[PDB]
Parts: sequence; C-alpha cells; structure tokens
Amino acid sequence: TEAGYVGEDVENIIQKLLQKSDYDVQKAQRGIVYIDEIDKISRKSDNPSITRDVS
Amino acid sequence: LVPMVIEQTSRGERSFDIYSRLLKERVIFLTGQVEDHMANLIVAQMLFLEAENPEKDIYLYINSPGGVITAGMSIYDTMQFIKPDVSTICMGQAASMGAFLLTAGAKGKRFCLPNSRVMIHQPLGGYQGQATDIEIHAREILKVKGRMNELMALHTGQSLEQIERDTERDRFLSAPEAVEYGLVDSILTHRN
Amino acid sequence: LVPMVIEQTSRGERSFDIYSRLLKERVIFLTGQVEDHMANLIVAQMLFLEAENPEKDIYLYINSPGGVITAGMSIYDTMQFIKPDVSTICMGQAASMGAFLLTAGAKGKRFCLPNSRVMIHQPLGGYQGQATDIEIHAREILKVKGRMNELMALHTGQSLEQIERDTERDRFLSAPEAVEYGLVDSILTHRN
Amino acid sequence: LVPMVIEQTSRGERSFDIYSRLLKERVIFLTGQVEDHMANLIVAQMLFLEAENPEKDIYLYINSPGGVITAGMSIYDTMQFIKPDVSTICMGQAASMGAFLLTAGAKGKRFCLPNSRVMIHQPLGGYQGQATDIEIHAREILKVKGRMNELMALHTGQSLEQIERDTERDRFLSAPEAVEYGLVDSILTHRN
Amino acid sequence: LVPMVIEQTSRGERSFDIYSRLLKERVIFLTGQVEDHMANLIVAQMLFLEAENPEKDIYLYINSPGGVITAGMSIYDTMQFIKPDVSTICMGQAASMGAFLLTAGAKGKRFCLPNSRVMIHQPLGGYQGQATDIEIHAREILKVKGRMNELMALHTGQSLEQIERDTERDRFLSAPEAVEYGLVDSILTHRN
Amino acid sequence: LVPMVIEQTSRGERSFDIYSRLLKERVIFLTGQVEDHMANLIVAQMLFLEAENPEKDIYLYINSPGGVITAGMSIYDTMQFIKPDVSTICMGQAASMGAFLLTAGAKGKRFCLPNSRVMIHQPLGGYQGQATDIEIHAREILKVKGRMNELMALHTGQSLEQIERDTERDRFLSAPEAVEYGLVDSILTHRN
Amino acid sequence: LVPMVIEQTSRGERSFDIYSRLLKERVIFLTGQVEDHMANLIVAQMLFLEAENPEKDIYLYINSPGGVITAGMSIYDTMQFIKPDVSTICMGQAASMGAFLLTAGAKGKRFCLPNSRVMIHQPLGGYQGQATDIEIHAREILKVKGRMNELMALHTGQSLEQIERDTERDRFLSAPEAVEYGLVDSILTHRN
Amino acid sequence: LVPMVIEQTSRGERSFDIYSRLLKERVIFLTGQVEDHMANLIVAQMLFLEAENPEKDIYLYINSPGGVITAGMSIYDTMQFIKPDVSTICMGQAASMGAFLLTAGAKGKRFCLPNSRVMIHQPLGGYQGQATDIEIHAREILKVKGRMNELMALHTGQSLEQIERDTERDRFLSAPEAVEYGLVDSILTHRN
Amino acid sequence: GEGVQQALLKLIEGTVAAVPPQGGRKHPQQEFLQVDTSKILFICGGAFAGLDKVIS
Repeated sequence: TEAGYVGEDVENIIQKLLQKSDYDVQKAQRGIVYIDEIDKISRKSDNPSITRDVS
Repeated sequence: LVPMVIEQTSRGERSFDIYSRLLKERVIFLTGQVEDHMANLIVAQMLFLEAENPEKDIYLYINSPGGVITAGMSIYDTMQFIKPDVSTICMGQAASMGAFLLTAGAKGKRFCLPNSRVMIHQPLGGYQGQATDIEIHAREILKVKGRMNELMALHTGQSLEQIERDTERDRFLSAPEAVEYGLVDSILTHRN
Repeated sequence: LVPMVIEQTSRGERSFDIYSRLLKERVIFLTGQVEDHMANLIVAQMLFLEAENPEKDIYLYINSPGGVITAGMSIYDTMQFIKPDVSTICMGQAASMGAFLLTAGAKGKRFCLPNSRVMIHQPLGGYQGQATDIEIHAREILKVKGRMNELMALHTGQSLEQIERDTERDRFLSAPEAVEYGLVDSILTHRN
Repeated sequence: LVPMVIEQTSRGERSFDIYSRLLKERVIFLTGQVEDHMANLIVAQMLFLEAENPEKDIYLYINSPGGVITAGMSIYDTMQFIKPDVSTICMGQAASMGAFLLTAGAKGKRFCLPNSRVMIHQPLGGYQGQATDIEIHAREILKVKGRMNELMALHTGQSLEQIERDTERDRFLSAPEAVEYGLVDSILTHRN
Repeated sequence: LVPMVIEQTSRGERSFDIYSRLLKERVIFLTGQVEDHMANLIVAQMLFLEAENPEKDIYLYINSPGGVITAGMSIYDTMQFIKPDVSTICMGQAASMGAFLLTAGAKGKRFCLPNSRVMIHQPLGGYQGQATDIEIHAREILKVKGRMNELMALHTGQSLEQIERDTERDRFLSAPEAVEYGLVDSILTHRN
Repeated sequence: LVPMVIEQTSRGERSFDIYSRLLKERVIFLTGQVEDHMANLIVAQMLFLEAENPEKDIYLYINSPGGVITAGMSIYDTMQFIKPDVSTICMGQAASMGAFLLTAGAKGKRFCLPNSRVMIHQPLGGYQGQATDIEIHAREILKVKGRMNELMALHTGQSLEQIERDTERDRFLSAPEAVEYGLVDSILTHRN
Repeated sequence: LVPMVIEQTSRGERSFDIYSRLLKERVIFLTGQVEDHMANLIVAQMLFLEAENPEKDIYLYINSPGGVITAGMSIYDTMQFIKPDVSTICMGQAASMGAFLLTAGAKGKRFCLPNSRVMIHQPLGGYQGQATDIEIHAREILKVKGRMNELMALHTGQSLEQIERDTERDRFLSAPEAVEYGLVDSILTHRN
Repeated sequence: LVPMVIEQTSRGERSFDIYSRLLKERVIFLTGQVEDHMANLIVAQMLFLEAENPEKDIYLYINSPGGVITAGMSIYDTMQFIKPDVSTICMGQAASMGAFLLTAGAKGKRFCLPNSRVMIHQPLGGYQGQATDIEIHAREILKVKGRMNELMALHTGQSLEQIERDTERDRFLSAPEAVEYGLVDSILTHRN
Repeated sequence: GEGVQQALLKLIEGTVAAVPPQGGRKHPQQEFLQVDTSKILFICGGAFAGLDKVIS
C-alpha cells in the first residue's frame, strides 16, 4: 500500500532482503527481488479518476 | 424505426436514440410539415441548449416542404431572442417557412448543400364566411406578407421592392443562386 | 418523436423528456386545440408545480388555434386560484380561448413575441332540436359571452363596452398593439 | 404525451406519471365521456385508496360532457359503500352524470369553481324492435329517471317534484346557483 | 394512460399497474363487450390465481352489456371446474351473458350494489345459407337456450318453466328484485 | 390491457406477463381466427417447451371459431412431431380447424369442458380466373378434404365413410356427443 | 401479446421475446407476405448469424402466400452468398416465392412436413401507360421468369423445359411429390 | 416485430436492436419509399458514424422502389461531403433515385448482387394551377433532370448524351449489365 | 470479493506473511513477526447459493 496508510509499504521489501543478506548493505545493494502477483495492482481504466487506488 | 446508439462517458456507457444523441451536440432536425406540435418540440430543444451552454453555436437542419406560417414564426422569434448564434443548414428542401428559417440564421453561419433546393412564395390562406370577416382576414394576411418580406430583406440585404417582385410567385433557387441573394453565406462541399 | 435529455445532479444520471425536463423548471407547454384531455393534463401540471414551490412564478406557453370554452374556463379558474403568479407567453398563435388565458396571467408578467399573432372573438356554439331547447342554450351561451368579456376587461383594464364592440367579430392584434389594448405588459426581443 | 416527474423520498427517488403522482395523494381525474372502461378504471382507483388509508378524504375532479347512465350508478354506489369521504370538484363542464356524481360527495366537501358549468337533464335512451320490447325498455328508462331523481333530491335537499320540473329539459347552472339548488356546498375562488 | 402505483414493503419499491395490482388480491375486472380475446385473457387470470393458492376466494367484478354466447360460457366452466370459490359482483349493467356469469358465482358470495341494473334474455344468433344448414344452426341455438336456462334455474333455485317465460323476452330487474329471482344472495350498501 | 405479475425466485423478483407467466407451466392459449401470423407464434411456443422438458405434458386451451386451414397443418405436424404429449382442451368454441387441433392431442389426454361447442364441416375455398385455374384448385382442395378426413378419422377411430357423411355439412357436437365419435377421451367437470 | 421467455445462464438470467429466443439458436421465421421491410430484417438475421458462427447451420422456417419478387431475390442471394449452409423447412403453405426459397437451401438440408402444400407459378405483374413503356416492362418480367426457372432447375436438378411447363400455371404439390421434383431432400414426421 | 439481440463486449453484455446492432459496424439500411422522415434518419447515421471513426468504410444497402427527389439529394450530398468512403450495395430493387445512390458510392467499392435489379428513369412530378406557375415548375424539374443526369455521368463515366438517351424512358438493367454501364464496380456471388 | 481472493493466493501456497504487530504478551509492534505458510493447511467452506443452477 502507498505510504501513510494502514497497509504495508514498499520499504519492507528491503528489510527482508537485508535479513537474508545478514544486514550487509553492500550485498543487499546487488541482490535480486521477486514481486509476485503484479497483475492484481492494475488500474481500473474504465473507472473515473475519483479516488487514489493505493492498492 | 429509430435505432439506439451508445455513448461512452467517464461515469459509464448510456444508450440514446439517434435524434436525441444529436441534440446533445446542439443539432436540431426540422422535418415534415410545419405545425404547432413539431414547432413546440423544436423550440423546447433550442431553449434547453441555451441553458446548458449559451456560448456554443446551435445547428438547425431544414428538410421540410413548408407548412403553417404562425407555427413557423414562433421559432424565428426564438432564434433572434437567445444569445447564442443559431446555425442553419439547407438540406434537400426548403419552402417559404423553411427558407424563412434558413436566412434567419446567424450571419456568417448559413450553409446550403450543392444539391439543395430553396423555394419561396407569399403566404397562403383562405376563409369562408361573411364579406366583413373576409375583409378582416385579407387585411391581416396582407400584413403577414409584408411583415415576412421585411424580415427577409434585413437578413439578405435586398431591397423590399425586389423581394416583392421575386416572392409574388413561387421562385425556385439552387444553392449557388441563393448566395447571390443573401439567404446564405457559403456552400458546404467538403471538410475544407 | 420526443427526445431524451440528461439532467446532471450529484445523485445519479436521470433521463428526462424534453417536455418533462422543462416541467421541472416551472415551464408548461400549451399546444394544439383545447380539449378536456389536454386541459386536465395542463391543470395537473400547474397543481404539481405549486407543491414544489408555491412562491416562485410559473411559465405558461400558449400556442393554440382555439378550442372548447368550458375546457378553458377550467384552467382560468386554476390560474387565478393558486397563490403563485403565472407568467404567460404568447408564441405562435393565440385564438379567442388562447388569448383569454394569455391576459389571465400575473399583472406585469405577461409577455408576447414580436411576430406572435393574437385573435379574439365571441364564443361559438349551436344547438339542434326543439325551439324551447334552443332558447335555453341561446340564453346560456349569452351568459358565457358576457361573463368572459367582464373577465377580459378586468385584466386588460379596458371598458366592458369597448370589449364587446371589438369582440363582435374576429379582431387580429399585433404584439406592439396588444400592449396598448392591455392583453400583455411587455415584449421580449433579446435576452438582456 | 404525458410527462414524468420525480418524487424524493427516504429510500431515494421514484418516477411516476403525472396522473400516478396525484393518485398517490388520493386524487382521481375523471376526464372525457363516461363509459364502462373509464368507470371501471376509476372504481379500481377508489378501492385502492381505501386500502392505504380508509380514514382520509378522497378528491374526485369531474370534467365530462356526459356519458352512459349505467356507468355513473356504478361509481355512485362505490362512494356510498366505502368508508372514507369523497370530495367532488367540478372543473370546466359537468353533464347529467357528471352532476349526479358531483352531488354524491361527502356533505360539506362539495366544491365548485366560479367559471365552472353544471348541466342536468333527464336520462336518454331508445330501442328499436317490437312493441312489446319497446314497452319493457320504456318502463326501464322511466324507472331509472325516478331512481336518479330520488337520489338527486336527497343530496340537493330540494323536493322530489322540483327535481322533475327542473329536469324536464336541459338546465344549466353556475357555481352560485348550484349552492342555492344544493348541488354543492361551497365555491372556491382563491386559496384561504 | 393507465395510472401506475407502488406497493411499499420491506424488500423495497415495485411499480404495479392499477389492474395488475388488484389481481394480486384475487380481483378480476370484466369490462366492455365480451369477445374471444378478452374472455381468454380473463381465463388466464383465473388459472394464475389457482396456481398461486387453490384455497383463496376469487373476486369477479362484472360490468358488461352482453356479447357472444360461446365466449361467455367458457368462463362458466372455468369457475365451476377449479376448486376456488368465485365471487361475482354486478356493477352498473349486466346483460344475458353478464347475468349468466353473475348467478354462476359461489353460493352465499353473490353480491350486487343497490343502484345496479340486470337484464336477461334468450341467446341471439343467426345464419344465412341453405335451408338444411339453417335447420342445423336453428336446432343448435335452441339447445344453447335450453341449456343456459337449465343452469340459470339451478343456480337461482327457480323452476325451468318459470325462467323460460322470464327469459323469453328482455327482462329488466333491479338489485332488490334480483334477490327474489335468486340470481344473488345479498346486497352490499355500506361497510358493516 | 394485459396485466403483469411478479414471480419470486431465489435470485430476486421479476415482473412477468400473464400469458408469459403461464407459459412456464406448459400452458398455451389459442384464441381468435387462425392465421399464419398467430400460428407461427404458437409453433414457437411448442418448440420452446420441448427443449425445456421433452417429457412433461403440454396444455393447449383451444377457443377459436376457425380460420385458414394451411396455417393449421403447420401446428398439427408440430404436435405429432415433438416427443412430449400435448393435452388439448376444448374451451368455449371449436370449429372445423379448431376441432381438428382438438383431436391431435395425445391419446387419453384430449379433454373438453361440459359447456363447450364443437363444430366440424367441410373445407371452404374458392378462386376467380380462367377455368383451368379453377379446376386446379378444385383438385387440390379435394385432396385437403380427404387428407383432413383421414387424419381426423385416425385419431377419432371412426371409419372414413362415417366421417365423410358427418363432415358433408356443419355438424355441431357437445361434450358427451364428442366422446362417442372419439375426439375426446374424458370430460373436465371438476379437478380430481 | 408477444410472450416473453427467460434463458438461464451461469451468471444469471435475462428475458427475451419468443422470436428473439429462437434467433439465438440460428432459427429465423418468415411469416406473411414477402415485402421490403421484412426482407431487410431477415437479411440482417442471416448476416448477423454468420458473424457469430460462420460454420454452424441456420434454420429458416417459411410460411407465406407469396409476395414481391425483388424482395425475395435479396434473401436468396444472401443464402447462396454466405459461407454457412441454411436449412429450409416448409410449414403449412409455400407459394411461388416461398417454394423458390425452399429449394434454395443447402443440399441434403431441405425439409418439409408431411401435411404441407407447395405451389409454384410464373411471376405476375402489370403496367399501365404508353405502349412503348408496356413493352419495356414485358421484356424485363420475361427475364425474371426465365431467370427464376433456371435457378429452380439448378437446385432441383430437373430440366429447364420441364420447369417451364410445370410452372406455366398453378401447380399444387404435397410433401412426397416435392421430393420427386427435387425441391426437398427429406420429410420430418417424428423425432429420431 | 423487430428482434432484440445481445452483444458481448469487454465491458459486459449489452442488448441492442437488430438494426441498431449493425449500425455499430458502419452499416445502414435503406428500406422502403424515400421520404423526408427516413432521409434524416439515414443522414444522421452517417454523421454519427463519422465522429466515432472516420477511417472505416461505410456500408449502405438499398432496397427502395423509389421516392421523392429532394430527400434523396440530401443523402447524396452527405455521402460525398464526409471524408470516409461509403460502399453502396444494391439489394433487390433500385429505382431512379434508388440507383442514383448506388452509383454515388466510392469508386471501386460499389457492389451488386447477381439477382438484384436496377431501374433508371427521368424525374417525375406535376402541378395544377395557373399556366404561369406551371411554367416555373416546368423549368425547375428540367434542371433536376439535367442535373441528375450530369451527376450520374460523372460516377458512371458515360457521356452525357448516352445518359439522356437511356433515361428518357424507363430502363431496366440487370447486375452484369450495370457493370458495363458504370453504375457498379463488381458483383458479389460467394464470400471469398 | 476479488480483492480478498487476490491476497490469499500466496497464503494457501506459501509465503512469508507479515503477522500483525502484536496480539499477545508481546509489547512492541514494529517487530512484525515473520511466519511461513507453506505447511499450514487452509480449509475453506461456503454455501455457494446458486451454483446448483450453473452445474445443471
């Protein structure tokens, strides 16, 4: 979810990557990430722009 | 039958008839004989466009063969009354009332297709009754002819004497010929 | 065919008729010959408008060639009965009965278009049967004729005798002349 | 065409016909000639109103040139049968059956407009065939006249003999004259 | 033209027709001349009520001047065949076929208003053609006449010979007079 | 007017037509003169039912005074073609073509009401033109007589000779008389 | 009048008219006289069906006492033009143009019920005016007659001369007789 | 009756009319006599399609037997005015005005069915009254005849003299004949 | 509807779920206890009112 909302945030992804990296910033900066289910966040283009789709 | 078409909008799709769909785009159709029922329907459409957008031009198509004079003189007062300019397009046929409603359009926004036909005559009537009543109707109808002839001269630019000699009897005029009298401004042939 | 228009509000889209849409704005159309079905329909429209706002004015468009007298008196009683002022506008033509409903509007709020035509005459009728029955209807209609002239003179501000002499036969009056007679108050030329 | 109207309520907005909107308000319109189809329609409306509120008044606007007698007696029985009071208002024209249904309203709730016309006469009919059949039909229509006059005298209050003399031929009466005869209880000129 | 009404319940709002709304309450209207189309339609209403609830009474309001014999007898077999009791109400006028369908109602549930008229006569018919064909149709209509009288006498409780004399020619009867013949069981004047 | 009825289902509630509502119950009504336009409508109904349930019975109420013969064969071939059994009910009237469609039902399921009239006659026709054309039609219509008589004889069970003598002229038959011929198997006097 | 049906779908259900319901199953009804209005409507059905499924068959039920030739040719061209095969079924009656559309179906897909009549004749017309104009029309109709016979021989397989002598005058044929000519390929009596 | 079909789209299912459904594919039907009312309907379809996508060709079917010439010229001006190419297809019949709209299509996109028929003749008319007025109308119709032939020669490419000679009298032309004259470009027999 | 179904596609299969901050003795919230759901059975029951028609 977007920043400033009850939902999750896009920075926790780096926390997970860091733990796997043993908090080695240099290693984590050259790591790989996998964002699954990237098709559920598509924009409902048919709907008018009347609300921010944080999801 | 009148087919129904769909228009896509932000809120969603809505289905409207072909004639109503064009009304949304400020286009009114004048078809058939001129009478009170069709006139009241058309005048209402014109007023609706004024409220929605009094600065956008309105298109008025005329494919009628003529009709009642009283019914057709109300629309003329409505076109000159409202602020927005009312465009008039000659499409196929335009009789006395159709021509009167064709030259009354906004100056510079009058058009007539190449194969359009315009016919102009003097008001027609008739009454059955006592001589005194016939005289009253004759005096009144004689004013209607002069009244309409004066309005044509104002929108065309021709002299009242010439209008009387050209409208005494039925006069058929093609689109290129109408431009020389003043009833119209230009002719629509293609997009540009 | 009656077209469909859209009215935008923050409740959802609603499709209305050209005549029904104008009804929401306190505007009523009077088209065609006056008869019982159209009169009772117009009467209901008037009663419905006063429910929404009995203080705002009601617009009445009169375009008719005349009709039944009893039907017209039903509307006249309704106009002078309700609290709100009824603004009457003459568009197209106004016959004997149509003119009666024109001057019956609120004082100072009666309008007529420049090219509108008005006609006034005494009521018509007839009866076939025994002589005794003819006398009954002859006296009955006479009461109507004199009753109408009294009401006509009151709203116009003219004398009852002048109305009878002028209404003896058909009398056609122009828009500027109608103001002098008193049937109307002002004339609409352009939207100021 | 009959226009549509929107009624704002708690649940939201509901669309109704102009006649349907007034039906919700316990108001029925009696327009045109009186026939079986129209009478059965009005009866269904009256019974329907009884279910919603059997203790509230019902408004019946009468404007008719007359009709069949059988239809009128059907409606008269309904007014006396149902518990709620029925208010009868005469607007425009009211013939024999229209007048009979006008005086059948609740005592003290019979209104009339200043320019309304009320006409009363004896029943009409006929038969073509053998003499024996004519005699039967002759006695039938005679009983109807006596049955109608007896009821007319009850609501009006006049004597039975007076009804016979006044109904030998067409009798036209205005709003003030109706009060003296007893056909109505009051005259509505202006609100309050 | 037909007014619409709504039935408010917990589920929501539903728009119903004035005639359709009453059908939900097991009420059928028989208006106008009897014919195949209207008679078959009425039968459909009877069957629909049987499907919904075969144990609730059915109300039949009759108002007709008579009609075809074959079409009328179709309803009689439908009322007696199904289990539900059919209540018949005479309103305004009831001819040979209308009265035949009136006495055919459930015993103790046949009502008639005080100001109602009932007429009975032998069935009508005819045929043009060869002599041998006329004998067939003439012999057939006689069976119909005798067959119909047998049903009238059985439901009324009177004798066949007495009924033949009464139905030999047109016989007009009032509401209280109808009870003596046995066509009805009670008269409805006011609630309770 | 045809009244509407609401059907309650788990999904919700929709407003159905009186004839459409009964169609779900496998009930079809044959009313009026038989013709090509109305015949095709009934044919479509039969095919629709076959798809929904090729095993359940079909109910056909026949009330017709006759019509075109060619339109009837389109229906008869349809009934004998589909798998489900078609129940034919004699309601009110059944002429030459109607009676033919009455015996076309499944054996042991051809019912008739007690007060119902059934008529069987010879096919009717004619032509105007040259002699050669007239005789051509005579030979064709002659085949129709034998073709129809043979089919009518098969369902009834009677010999062709007996049928020819009966159909030579108009033969009116009642419900009990019809059972002797074999047109019907049982009489519907009361459910169960 | 027109019954309504429902088509149960996984998502839910929508209501369709009886004629539109069968159209979904690639079934078109041709009822009554052939004219321009119905012909263009049927052509749309044929064109619309090939778009949804250019490979599935189409069923065409024909029942018509002939009609205009020009309108018929529009349909015939459509069937021979589109890719999918069209099945033709004769129900009750088939005239000159009706029979031409029956044999115009795909090979092995031309059916007809046992009790069905088929008539074939040469085209008929007329013209009033000058002799020269009459001659022009006489030459054209001759081409129509000859052209039509050539197409009939193609589908049926008979010789051109035999077709001319058979169709020179009215020729009535039954279902089995039609097979010998080549108009149809099979006859439907019972399912499976 | 007009059938109703459903179109499945990405946004969901929409229920359209058979004629309106084809309009979405740039297809317009020209059926029946040509008049002012039908002309505006066809003209509006062209303009509405232009706004949607003025890049796809438009299909115009013609199954008209002729009509007025003023309403027909309105359509011709519309086809040549808009940017997209309008494909004209002759289906069944094409008269003088019906054929002028076929040859007025985009070059290379004019099709005609093998069994389609085309007729061409000079304009028709007439007038009653004073000789002076007849002379004016006579000179006008001559311009129409000369103007129509001139436009026909442009698309067909034939010399003006040949058109005048062949149009003096009614001329019937078959589909292959039309290709050599220049009215059409190709003939459609089978898909692909 | 669909929104909730799109969130369980990885819970039924297996993923490092982000447990709510704390609903027990645990005092802090930022901890965001990590748990794997690749060996956690997930039963789902419903009534599917209307599916009987779809099947037919």
